[PDB]
Amino acid sequence: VGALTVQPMRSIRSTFANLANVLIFHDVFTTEDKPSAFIEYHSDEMIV
Amino acid sequence: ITNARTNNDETHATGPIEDLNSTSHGREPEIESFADRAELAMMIQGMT
Repeated sequence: VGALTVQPMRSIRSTFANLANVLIFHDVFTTEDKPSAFIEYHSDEMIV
Repeated sequence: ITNARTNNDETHATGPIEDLNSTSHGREPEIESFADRAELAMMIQGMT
């Protein structure tokens, strides 16, 4: 009489854990926001 | 009309250029030249 509720239920799922471990992969490079170009305009005028 | 016996500066023509044909502006500087001295004085020497 207890079981079979209206909310979904699970399976059996026995418990041994079978040697679990985690590897973590990092790459190298990063970001930045301002363009910071290579070549840029620069100006000058002829009238004082 | 007013006068001035002044010859050590200009201090009398002032304004902004508005066109490459403008004729009433202030004064802008000029190319920075050098000595170029060679008098004409009856057997002056080389200095080459």
